[PDB]
Amino acid sequence: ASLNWSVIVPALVIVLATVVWGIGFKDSFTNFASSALSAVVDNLGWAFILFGTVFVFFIVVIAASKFGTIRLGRIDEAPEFRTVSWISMMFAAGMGIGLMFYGTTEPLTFYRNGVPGHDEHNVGVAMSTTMFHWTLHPWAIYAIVGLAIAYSTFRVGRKQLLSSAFVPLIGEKGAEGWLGKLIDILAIIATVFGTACSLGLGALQIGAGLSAANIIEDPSDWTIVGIVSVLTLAFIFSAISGVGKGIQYLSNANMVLAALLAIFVFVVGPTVSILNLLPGSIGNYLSNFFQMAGRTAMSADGTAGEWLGSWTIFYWAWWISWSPFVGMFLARISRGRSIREFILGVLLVPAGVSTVWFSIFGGTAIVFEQNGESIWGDGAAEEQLFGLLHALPGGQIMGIIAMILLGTFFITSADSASTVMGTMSQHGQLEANKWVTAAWGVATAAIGLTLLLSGGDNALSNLQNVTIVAATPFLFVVIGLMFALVKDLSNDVIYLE
Amino acid sequence: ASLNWSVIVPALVIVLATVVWGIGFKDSFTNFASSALSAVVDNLGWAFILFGTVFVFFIVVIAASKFGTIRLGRIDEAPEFRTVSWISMMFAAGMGIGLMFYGTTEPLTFYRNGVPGHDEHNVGVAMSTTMFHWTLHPWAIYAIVGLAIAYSTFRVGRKQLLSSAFVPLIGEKGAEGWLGKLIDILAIIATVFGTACSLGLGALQIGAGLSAANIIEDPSDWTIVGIVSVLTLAFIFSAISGVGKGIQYLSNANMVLAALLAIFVFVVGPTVSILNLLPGSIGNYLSNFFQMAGRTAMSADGTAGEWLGSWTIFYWAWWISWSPFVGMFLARISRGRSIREFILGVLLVPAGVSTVWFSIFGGTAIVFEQNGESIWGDGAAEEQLFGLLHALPGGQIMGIIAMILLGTFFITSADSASTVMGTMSQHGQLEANKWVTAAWGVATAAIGLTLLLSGGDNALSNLQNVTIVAATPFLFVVIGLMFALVKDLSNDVIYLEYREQQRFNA
Amino acid sequence: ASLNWSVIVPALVIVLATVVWGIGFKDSFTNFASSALSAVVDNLGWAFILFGTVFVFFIVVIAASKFGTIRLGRIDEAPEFRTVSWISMMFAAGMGIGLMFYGTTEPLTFYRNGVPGHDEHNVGVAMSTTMFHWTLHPWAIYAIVGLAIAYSTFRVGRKQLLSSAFVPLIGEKGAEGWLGKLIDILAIIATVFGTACSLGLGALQIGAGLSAANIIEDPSDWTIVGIVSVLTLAFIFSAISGVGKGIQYLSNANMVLAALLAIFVFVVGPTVSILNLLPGSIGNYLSNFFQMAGRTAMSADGTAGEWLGSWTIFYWAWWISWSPFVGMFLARISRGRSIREFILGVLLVPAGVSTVWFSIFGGTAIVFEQNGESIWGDGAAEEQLFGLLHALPGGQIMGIIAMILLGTFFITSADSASTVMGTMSQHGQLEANKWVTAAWGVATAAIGLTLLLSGGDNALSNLQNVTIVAATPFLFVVIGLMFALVKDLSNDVIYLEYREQQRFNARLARERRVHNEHRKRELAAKRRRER
Ligand SMILES: CCCCCCCCCCCCCCCCCC(=O)O[C@@H](COC(=O)CCCCCCCCCCCCCCC)COP(=O)(O)OC[C@H](O)CO
Ligand SMILES: CCCCCCCCCCCCCCCCCC(=O)O[C@@H](COC(=O)CCCCCCCCCCCCCCC)COP(=O)(O)OC[C@H](O)CO
Ligand SMILES: CCCCCCCCCCCCCCCCCC(=O)O[C@@H](COC(=O)CCCCCCCCCCCCCCC)COP(=O)(O)OC[C@H](O)CO
Ligand SMILES: CCCCCCCCCCCCCCCCCC(=O)O[C@@H](COC(=O)CCCCCCCCCCCCCCC)COP(=O)(O)OC[C@H](O)CO
Ligand SMILES: CCCCCCCCCCCCCCCCCC(=O)O[C@@H](COC(=O)CCCCCCCCCCCCCCC)COP(=O)(O)OC[C@H](O)CO
Ligand SMILES: CCCCCCCCCCCCCCCCCC(=O)O[C@@H](COC(=O)CCCCCCCCCCCCCCC)COP(=O)(O)OC[C@H](O)CO
Ligand SMILES: CCCCCCCCCCCCCCCCCC(=O)O[C@@H](COC(=O)CCCCCCCCCCCCCCC)COP(=O)(O)OC[C@H](O)CO
Ligand SMILES: CCCCCCCCCCCCCCCCCC(=O)O[C@@H](COC(=O)CCCCCCCCCCCCCCC)COP(=O)(O)OC[C@H](O)CO
Ligand SMILES: OC[C@H]1O[C@H](O[C@H]2[C@H](O)[C@@H](O)[C@H](OCCCCCC3CCCCC3)O[C@@H]2CO)[C@H](O)[C@@H](O)[C@@H]1O
Ligand SMILES: [Cl-]
Ligand SMILES: [Cl-]
Ligand SMILES: [Cl-]
Ligand SMILES: [Cl-]
Ligand SMILES: [Cl-]
Repeated sequence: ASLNWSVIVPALVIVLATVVWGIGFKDSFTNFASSALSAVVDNLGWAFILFGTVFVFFIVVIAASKFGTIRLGRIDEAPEFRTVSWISMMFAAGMGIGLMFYGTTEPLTFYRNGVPGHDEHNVGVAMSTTMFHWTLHPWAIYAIVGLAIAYSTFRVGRKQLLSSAFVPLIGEKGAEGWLGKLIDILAIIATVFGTACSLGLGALQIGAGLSAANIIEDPSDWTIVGIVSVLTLAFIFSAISGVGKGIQYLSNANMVLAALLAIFVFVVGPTVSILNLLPGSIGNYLSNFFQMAGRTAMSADGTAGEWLGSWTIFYWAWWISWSPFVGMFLARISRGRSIREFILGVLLVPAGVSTVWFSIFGGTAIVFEQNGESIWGDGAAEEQLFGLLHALPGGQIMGIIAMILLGTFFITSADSASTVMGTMSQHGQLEANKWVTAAWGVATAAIGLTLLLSGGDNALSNLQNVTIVAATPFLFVVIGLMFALVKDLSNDVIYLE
Repeated sequence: ASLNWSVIVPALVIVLATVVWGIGFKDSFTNFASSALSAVVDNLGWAFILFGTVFVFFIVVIAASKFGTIRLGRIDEAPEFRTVSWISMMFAAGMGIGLMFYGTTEPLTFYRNGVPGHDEHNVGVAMSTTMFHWTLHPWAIYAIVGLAIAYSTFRVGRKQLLSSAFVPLIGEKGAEGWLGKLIDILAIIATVFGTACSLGLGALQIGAGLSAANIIEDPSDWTIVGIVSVLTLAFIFSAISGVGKGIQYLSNANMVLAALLAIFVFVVGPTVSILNLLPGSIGNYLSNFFQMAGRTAMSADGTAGEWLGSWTIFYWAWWISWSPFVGMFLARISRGRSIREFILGVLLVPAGVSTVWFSIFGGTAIVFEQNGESIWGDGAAEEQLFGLLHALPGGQIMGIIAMILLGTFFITSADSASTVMGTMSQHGQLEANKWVTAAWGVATAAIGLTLLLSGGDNALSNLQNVTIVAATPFLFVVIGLMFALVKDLSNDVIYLEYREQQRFNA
Repeated sequence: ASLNWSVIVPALVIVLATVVWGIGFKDSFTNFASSALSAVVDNLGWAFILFGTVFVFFIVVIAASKFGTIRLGRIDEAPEFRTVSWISMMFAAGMGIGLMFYGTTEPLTFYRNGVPGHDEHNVGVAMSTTMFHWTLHPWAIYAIVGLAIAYSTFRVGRKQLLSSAFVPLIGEKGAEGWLGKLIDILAIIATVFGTACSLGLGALQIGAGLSAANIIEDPSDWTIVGIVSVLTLAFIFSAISGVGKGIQYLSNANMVLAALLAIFVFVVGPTVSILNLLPGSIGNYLSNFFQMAGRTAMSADGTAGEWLGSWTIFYWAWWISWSPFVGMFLARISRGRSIREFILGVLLVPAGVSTVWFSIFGGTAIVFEQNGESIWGDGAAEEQLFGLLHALPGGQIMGIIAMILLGTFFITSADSASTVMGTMSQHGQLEANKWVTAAWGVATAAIGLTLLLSGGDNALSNLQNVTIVAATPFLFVVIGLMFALVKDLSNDVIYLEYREQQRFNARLARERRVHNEHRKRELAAKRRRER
């Protein structure tokens, strides 16, 4: 068994130490997450924001340049999968818990309260601000990490390790040293917290649906611990892959379920209004793109700092911490692809899905607010989806299917994250071990479950703050990854000819 | 000649079926017009607004691509005219009744009343919202229908028919079958209504111009029909005596008269303020482009849908319905041009016209408002050009001139458009029959009049509601054209030659 | 090479006359200046605004076009300076008295007062409206003139003269003719007034700065004169010892001082507020670029006119008149560069320095407003920097290196500008006469002085109105350059050969295709009904 302990030890130490400090000393850890938060959002907020937009310029430039004609693998190697399966796999890429949690909440919030530098009840700014958090910006980050890997791996022939994409800068000798193995630590850690966050929101939201439907009175810690345990244990099993039910038949299910949800709302809901929001969202997104990118704590006369720390800066941090996972995943399905094909696919396909989704769920929630039938309730994110569903014919049933799609996501995403996390802790092995995979998943579900307990009534608040913290170091890794990718792409063979 | 009665008849039925319904049962017609207008604007407005902007994106990307080097004709062919003569013909294409009618009215209305999403009395928004309706958007559609007809006619030797452009998707068999014919019929229907709308506006506007010159008490019904009838007959004269002699000669009048109005107002009006609106309009239009693109019934907190229906969605439908004609015209003058050079020319050249024309008329109207000398009057579009004219030295004369210009425009527009309808009904014959041509000119002017009459006090509202309803089926044609055109260009030999030299070397 | 007296005299007369009109009849000069301002802003205001943005597009299109592969010199000639030294000389270039004077004041002013079409206290608009006046728009102008001069001199091998750039429209006999000289004359007149503006600005600021350090409280003309005199003398004793030597070591102090000034206020002031304004500036700039570009006197319901002639248009005018100098400076340092390289550097680099400079100072000056610690004093630009500095731990010491800088900048600017004028009055001669250099230098300082004196209590308003009236003619020269520049690059050997190989290849391609097509028609004819 090839297990790089120099990276697995410090990684697992940070994880478990965070669990002790969380489950044991509630007040202590919940206070730490709130002051480190302010520390980062006030002193490094300008970096998350400035470079987040640089990632977008950089990535489409790389595509416009000659490096785009280059392929990922041997010279003039054909794509592994046929286009239609590459594209369809970038859908399950787009879909997920985040869109289940914020689909209704985010657009609804921005419409009601308004957004820094605009007044309340502005549909366009609501839709555009949402698109902004879920389209080009996150996937630019996913393309950077994904490319750096896919190139360092298929083309140049290195190990599928984040530290191997840093060779052009740190030398073949760095990746093997401590720095390369530090990169792999922060990679796994970021993935843990970035994934845990997802698991938290997932459980936090299902427990709410258990109350919406009256299967439960009101959720308690013993309920969230109940959900997380069933889903975690459901993961431990499926992690040790069987035959009949596989990780890629859950994606299929995820799809049909997600599709059933979306279609349902779309049809029974206000249809042409959702249709209006398609051009509506896109027009306004492009219209406000640079304004939104210019927003800082200095915006709206020194006022926007807090709104930022609860939305934009949270998402960026989250997107960063989640990059190793999504990046590696995007590499593993894009071998044989050209660098220009790869980027255009990453930036446009997932954006299609998120657009349609927020137009449906965000759209309906806003169409309710305009007709004096607010689904807002007591203003608790977790509840809002079920609020929207129960407001429509047959909405009773669809609320339960919603609970399942969430549980299957919990497990579907638990596998993917764990696998990659293992690959990164085994010197870059392709098919990781089912006993480290399952091990990482457990600690990932543990971390997540913790941030909900420590938080308590500020669980969502606590879930976010901690993410922004664990993602800060890795932010610079992704930044340097631009240079290491530029040096590599320059030292290529075709490009020299 | 070779008449395609299978096409002509179903197209001639609906038209006459409309004149009888409208001139026979005013109320039953106006009740259907206003009813359907609502179903289309409410259920399909998203479509006009989403694809209206997809068109602009599409046609620009096409030009940016390898397909751009291809030529509208045989390999390495070259243009028949100098590019200067090409530009001049596109300049003169940018003019017409629509500019006359809406040149003063539009940017004024937006300034007085304000625009959904904005405060009233906003100059930049008034102009940018106008540009939006009269530049890139309409010509992106003309370009799309032009490039399809040209590439089909000059690059592949198919008939100069719209259905021929759908060969890559429908096949040779299909383009001779029903689907192919349906496409040709919707083309002719869209052309007659989209043109009748032009003739209608013109008739209304000239009738209103008779009153401002005090040559009549009131634009009454037995006067509008008298205007249409006289101009219609003058079209017959110009039609039998060779359509060629008329169009080219009247265009001369058109450009001479038009140039006079424009320079008169430019020199006698607030010259400097008009000049400021040049970079003014361009800067704002670029600034607010995507903002305007994204506007729908959901915009402005869910309140903007009605404005949309009276403006944006109106124009889109109108540009769409007119596309077969102005596209066939764009093809017939653009052979041997490169696809890329063609796309840029069609977008930019007309834009400059509208841009200048609106800065002169709209800009002057706005300056009047600002200085407590509003020209708005009773708030009726047709009266407002004459409003602005009579507010100037010598304007009483120029008001007569603008009447003649509207008359010529009426005739050159019916000439041009009727020719294309000939071609579309004679299996793609370039020179139509002077009888099949004149036949269309009458049916068209008759529909123009049937729209005005059936309306009553709201002729304009009726003239816009029917146009939107009519143009609705053909919006989907133009959408599929995109898919058709890309399939063709992908099969083209020269471009297949470059992805052939890029798969070998690389 | 001989002095071109036919070009020298007419310029020196226009200048000397102005100095007379101003210092002789303060009340006849001020009037004409103020009446001509109106005439220009009202009638040509649209042209500055339209073409100011046209310049930006034009130069971006050139760089993107095939023209951008052409090298400014012999075919595949290597650059005189290395890539890293050239860039640095563009950093140092972008820093001037303009940055010192307006650095604090401009965004502060926009934040407090707002700009047409917006309300006060808009941080984004404050920063964006500033980027507009100090980034792409002026350096496009510079890039254009620099290119026309670099390509004309280094590639075609002509005289280093603006009249040369018009050879492809006017001819070698046109450039030697009256119009050609007229161009050079206007290029001189434009430069002296443009530099004079920068020199006046310097005096007003270094003057207010003596009264802020409480070193002088005799606020009068005998003091402003006392500054333009000492510094002018300093100019005459630097262009006499060797202008080529001073410009170097004198400039290297100009940067460390600028760097101490910058780093100081960045470290002591609201550091993470400033960092915040970096992406806040760039983003808001991109966001409002066209909205700003569309701002005319019909904007804000026919109201923006007044604000326009004090900010946007005065800057456009200022950048135009200063272009013969800046562009020539750029040409001379850019030899061996590709047109694209050059354009991409002239644009992107000075933008970096302006963006950071305005974030540090202007940003600091806005954070104070938000905290009720408002600087502004009596609302005077000339004082605001020193004001800002004083409210900082060290504002007294650093509020004096600012004094030095302004003087040092005064000298460096006068030296650089005077050289270009010499070359421009000596048939494109690189190293120009010593007494003819100091001559223009003195005369240029005389105008700046005059502008301030004829001005009175409103010295700026006068200093600006003139800079605008003296730039007007040269706006048409810069427009003409677009046409000249295109004619020239179109007849460049390397481009002609390229467009020639495109034809041959298409022709060659067509032969291969059309024949193969002929063969298939035969091969099909045999297989079918036949075989
Ligand atoms: C509204 C929605 C968003 C749309 C955003 C898209 C708009 C941007 C489009 C920009 C297209 C530019 C043209 C693309 C082709 C460029 C080809 C190119 O220059 O490649 C260079 C490579 O360029 C880069 O990778 C660096 C640039 C990356 C992007 C930086 C963006 C910074 C963003 C800051 C804000 C934006 C403004 C500044 C843009 C520069 C070549 O480098 P080299 O070979 O000289 O390097 C040798 C190496 O040093 C050897 O070791
Ligand atoms: C909604 C519209 C849908 C349209 C669907 C159209 C379907 C057909 C699209 C094309 C299919 C065939 C693709 C291959 C042929 C065309 C493309 C091609 O091969 O030509 C190249 C040439 O294309 C171009 O020159 C376009 C350059 C502009 C790209 C700018 C990047 C995007 C930034 C957007 C804003 C930028 C604005 C900057 C200035 C304001 C494109 O590659 P490249 O530009 O990445 O490479 C450059 C060089 O040739 C090879 O390295
Ligand atoms: C008015 C609206 C503005 C936004 C929308 C603009 C309209 C859309 C235009 C999109 C299509 C543009 C297509 C341009 C293709 C030009 C290609 C060409 O012919 O010249 C060369 C390509 O030209 C270039 O290299 C890029 C031009 C220089 C960089 C771009 C201009 C400077 C921009 C600086 C920023 C200033 C503007 C910022 C905001 C726009 C050929 O490419 P290459 O094979 O030499 O490229 C190799 C590459 O350099 C290395 O891989
Ligand atoms: C200040 C904002 C930025 C400026 C605006 C964007 C500027 C984009 C400039 C794009 C490059 C223009 C090059 C000019 C031609 C010089 C000679 C030349 O090099 O020819 C090339 C120039 O050819 C082009 O790239 C044509 C690009 C067409 C872009 C169309 C933009 C139209 C926008 C219209 C907007 C109208 C708005 C209305 C109000 C103004 C041919 O090569 P290619 O690039 O076609 O090759 C690519 C590929 O290998 C084969 O396709
Ligand atoms: C009508 C435009 C209104 C918008 C605002 C414009 C304000 C200025 C108007 C200037 C003319 C606008 C464009 C009018 C159509 C094109 C006119 C043109 O450019 O010349 C045409 C000739 O135009 C005319 O004879 C009638 C209109 C004349 C207006 C332009 C020429 C004016 C000549 C005197 C100008 C006086 C001032 C300058 C004197 C040097 C065509 O010449 P051609 O032989 O190349 O054309 C071949 C084509 O197939 C013919 O159909
Ligand atoms: C073809 C359609 C439009 C397309 C674009 C065409 C553009 C063609 C080029 C036009 C360039 C004109 C640039 C100068 C402005 C012209 C208008 C003008 O000068 O002011 C007008 C208006 O004049 C005024 O109201 C007063 C202006 C006073 C200007 C005084 C300037 C001289 C001041 C003396 C000192 C100058 C010192 C200069 C030192 C360099 C005078 O026009 P008008 O007399 O023909 O008509 C008057 C009005 O429209 C109707 O009665
Ligand atoms: C705007 C209102 C008044 C109208 C004024 C006139 C301007 C509008 C009309 C514009 C029509 C032409 C637009 C450009 C079309 C070029 C498209 C093209 O053909 O691609 C070529 C790209 O290359 C070029 O043709 C470039 C043009 C050659 C000269 C280059 C000049 C560049 C100058 C750029 C300055 C732009 C400044 C504007 C900025 C706002 C390569 O194909 P080709 O057919 O030219 O092949 C070459 C030859 O024909 C045989 O093969
Ligand atoms: C949103 C951006 C849109 C950009 C515009 C499209 C970009 C270009 C896309 C690439 C090429 C498009 C044209 C070809 C697409 C399909 C591939 C192809 O080559 O077409 C053939 C293969 O096409 C296909 O396999 C399926 C494509 C369907 C055919 C095209 C449909 C056009 C859609 C029009 C929508 C109008 C809606 C009307 C509703 C009443 C068609 O021949 P067929 O005999 O096989 O017929 C197709 C099928 O059997 C019919 O059932
Ligand atoms: O060569 C003729 C060929 O025609 C067939 O195509 C049919 C098939 O039904 C079908 O493949 C084809 O439609 C495919 C694309 C449909 C686009 C129709 C557009 C019409 C205009 C409005 C936009 C849409 O329509 C044709 C007519 O019904 C099939 O391609 C073959 O069976 C046959 O060989
Ligand atoms: Cl390759
Ligand atoms: Cl061809
Ligand atoms: Cl405005
Ligand atoms: Cl809105
Ligand atoms: Cl702001």
